[PDB]
Amino acid sequence: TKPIPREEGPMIEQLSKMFFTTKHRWYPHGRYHRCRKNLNPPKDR
RNA sequence: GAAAUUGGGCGCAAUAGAUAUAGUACCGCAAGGGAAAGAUGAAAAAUACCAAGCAUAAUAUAGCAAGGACUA
Ligand SMILES: [Mg+2]
Ligand SMILES: [Mg+2]
Ligand SMILES: [Mg+2]
Repeated sequence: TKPIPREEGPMIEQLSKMFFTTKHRWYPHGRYHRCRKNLNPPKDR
């Protein structure tokens, strides 16, 4: 063990590069898709 | 295909029922063809919720548009 040590375009590129994903999931989506979403989904465990 | 002979409504109710509110409007030189549509209430001397289409609310990679799903 080691001891404990003590704008839309550029913002979407910055998030892509930060979280190692592509750009597409940072663009929004329309109302038809925002309102189909279940905001009170079933929980378990 | 003979003859003798024998002896009111388990209706329609405005695309229905009349073409019919009218043989008018309209069309045709003419004969002739030929429509559509209305809905308050006792009194007008009392002025809701439902088709398609839209709007509230445009859109986000991929595709008979869904289905299996899924925390989404
Ligand atoms: Mg008639
Ligand atoms: Mg509708
Ligand atoms: Mg696919």
